[PDB]
Amino acid sequence: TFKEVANAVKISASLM
Amino acid sequence: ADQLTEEQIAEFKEAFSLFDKDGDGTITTKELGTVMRSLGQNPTEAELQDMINEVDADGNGTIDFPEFLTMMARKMKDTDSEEEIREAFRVFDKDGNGYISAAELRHVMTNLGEKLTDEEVDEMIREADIDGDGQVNYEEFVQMMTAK
Repeated sequence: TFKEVANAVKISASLM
Repeated sequence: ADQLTEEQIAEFKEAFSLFDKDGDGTITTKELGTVMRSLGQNPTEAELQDMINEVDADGNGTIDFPEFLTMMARKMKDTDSEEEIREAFRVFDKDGNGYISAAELRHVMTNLGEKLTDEEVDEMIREADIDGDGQVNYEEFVQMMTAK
């Protein structure tokens, strides 16, 4: 999903 | 008082359902390390054991519901704007030429633990495309963050 998934892919900003 | 926007409470448990394939609230340490691989990076299998190990307070072997955001907690000290935006944008757009590619989420989302073809992503890209062009520009996906 383009709308909801944003919070899913954005959780990679801590370790990366 | 109880609800402001159903997306920030209902769709959050919709986001957890994206990683946790078992539905019990636990994912393999192989997946979480794959967060880098969405950026077209390297999988941190051994290092996420260094994070699963510390977050598995209820010791699931895997990871539980409450201790999930704690790994993000350490680095969650003052978030950036466009840097945090690109950490989802170039991470999402496999090409990045004003439009986002169709077969990208089947590439990325598959890497995020849900193995599917462009077909399943097509409904995922259609949501970003009101004109049904099968690809995502800066303006449509942008809208998705002002409304995550």
